[PDB]
Amino acid sequence: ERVAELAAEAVRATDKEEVIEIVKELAELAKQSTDSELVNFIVRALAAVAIAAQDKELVIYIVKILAELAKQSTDSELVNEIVKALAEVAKAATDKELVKYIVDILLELAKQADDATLVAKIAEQLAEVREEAKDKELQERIDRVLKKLIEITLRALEESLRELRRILEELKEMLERLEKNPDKDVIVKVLKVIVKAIEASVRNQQISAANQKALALL
Amino acid sequence: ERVAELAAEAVRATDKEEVIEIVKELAELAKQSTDSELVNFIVRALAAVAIAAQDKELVIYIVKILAELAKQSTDSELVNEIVKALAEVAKAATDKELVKYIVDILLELAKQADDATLVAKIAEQLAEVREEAKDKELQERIDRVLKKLIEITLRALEESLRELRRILEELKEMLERLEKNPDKDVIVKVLKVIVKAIEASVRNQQISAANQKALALL
Amino acid sequence: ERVAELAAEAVRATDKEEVIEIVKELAELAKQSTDSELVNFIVRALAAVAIAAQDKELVIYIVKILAELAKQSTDSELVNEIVKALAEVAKAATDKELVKYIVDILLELAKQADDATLVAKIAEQLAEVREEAKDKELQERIDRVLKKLIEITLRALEESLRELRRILEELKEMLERLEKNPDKDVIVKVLKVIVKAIEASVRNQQISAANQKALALL
Repeated sequence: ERVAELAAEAVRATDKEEVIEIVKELAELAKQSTDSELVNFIVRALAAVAIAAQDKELVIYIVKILAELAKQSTDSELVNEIVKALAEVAKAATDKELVKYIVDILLELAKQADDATLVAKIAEQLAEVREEAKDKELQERIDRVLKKLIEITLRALEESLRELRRILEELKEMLERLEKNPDKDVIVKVLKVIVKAIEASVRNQQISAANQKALALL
Repeated sequence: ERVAELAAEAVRATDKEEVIEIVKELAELAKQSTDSELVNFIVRALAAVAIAAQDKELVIYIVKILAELAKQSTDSELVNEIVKALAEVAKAATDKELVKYIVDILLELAKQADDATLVAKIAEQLAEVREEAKDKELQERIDRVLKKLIEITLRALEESLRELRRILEELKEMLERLEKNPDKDVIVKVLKVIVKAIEASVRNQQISAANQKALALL
Repeated sequence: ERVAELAAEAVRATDKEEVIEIVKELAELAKQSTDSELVNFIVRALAAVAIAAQDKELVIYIVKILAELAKQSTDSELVNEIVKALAEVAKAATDKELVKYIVDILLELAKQADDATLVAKIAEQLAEVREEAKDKELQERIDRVLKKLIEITLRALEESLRELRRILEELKEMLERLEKNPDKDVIVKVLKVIVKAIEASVRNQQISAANQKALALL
């Protein structure tokens, strides 16, 4: 495909202006494209271009593009692979300020993400960066961001409990209606609220587990 | 009101004997008073008296009074505001031994508190003290108390699980009764136990989340 | 009994060859024995023999035997007491390499154990060893194993959530069957799945709590 040929042109890497032209329309092709498999191949190729080559302006522009794809995307599987791409670029970086900018980008991605499971995966990639990072001050900056991500999952767990106590209260009031009249219609109504309580409880335990994972990564 | 006029007399702070007379009947007015809003204004005013002025005997007596109000109180919202008052007095303290006594008081408040959510809020105020405390040995004493509070929430989470497994067993035995006879009365009985299981599960997840918060504060 | 007389022969401890003969058939008596109370007395006596006496070959053989009993045993209460026996031998050890071998054995016991609650108890005994161990490098090895045990409970919590989301989906599809026909038979079928969802939720909260305990032990 044209995307496959455009990836072959990036292998040459003759000039920075050439690469900038490629990564431009590679981002435009990734935008407004439904196939996530295609976007994932574009994401891995763009990350390889940023991992290789030189110039921070090229790497920053690739990082900005990858972040933009994650902001627009509603697929957590694609945003995760983008986060993994940003983590791999930071691991193979010779400038502390470059990884500082990438980590702060991943921090902003987690603030926007509604899924607490995604904040846990961002915290895992940030923990993997810190393991191989060496050099303190940089690692201490990672731990500061990791503690910010744990604060995100904590607030998300608080909202999930409040939603769980509210549905629980509706369940106690719907059970209050059942005591007065033991009709069939009141039973299936309590059954619906019980299912809604189970679903809200499962969601709360998923966000609870994502918080515990972020705690272990610290 | 007389409480408002008594707070104005404390603004003068001419003599320690004057202040002791004020904080005495301010504590007596707070005791046997139903309005928590009034007690909260008394608590904030007493904390401002302890934050200002001098002499540890005055501050210790104010701390003892605030602790006594929290022991008697059954309102977690009021006990929390009292804990926040004890934390603010400790943050603006020039004697390490004074904050050591205040922290050990907050530790004793958490041991008495039945609510694991309150132990988490006490751990948050203790964590806020340690952040601005500086000077090691003091911070290491805070972390020792913080680990004691985590042990409190762990034991509370164990009791909640045992209560959850017991209700679960009643649910499995009540479901065992339903298989024999699928009557209406046996259905609404299982429905009652399911609601009791949901309620016990929600309580267990609240105490679980309070434990995770105490873990993050460490 | 012969086991009680064999324990009396170990009190003498005249020769290493004598003790090796005793601990041999003490292990053979413990194997293929249904009474756990008897095995527990054999386990405590063998641990006292390893805690006392000398020679690592004797202690290693006793440790191997205790580990073998835990691998075969399906009783978590017995495996726990065996883990406590391995922890007590390591606490009263004058060779760092001996406790390193015992800790790595306890690590292998936790990998085999299906119960996440048992991995939490192994982590508690490993935490107790580190508290009294002194000498860094050894403690850092304990923390590395403790972080491995937390990874075990995390993966166990992930499997429990996936099992919980699957049963939840069956619950949502069984509730989908109830909307079409509000028969009695479809109600008791949803009631069965609700009970299975409650049971799976309780199991997930037990493994969740075991993970939080391992986090606090770190």
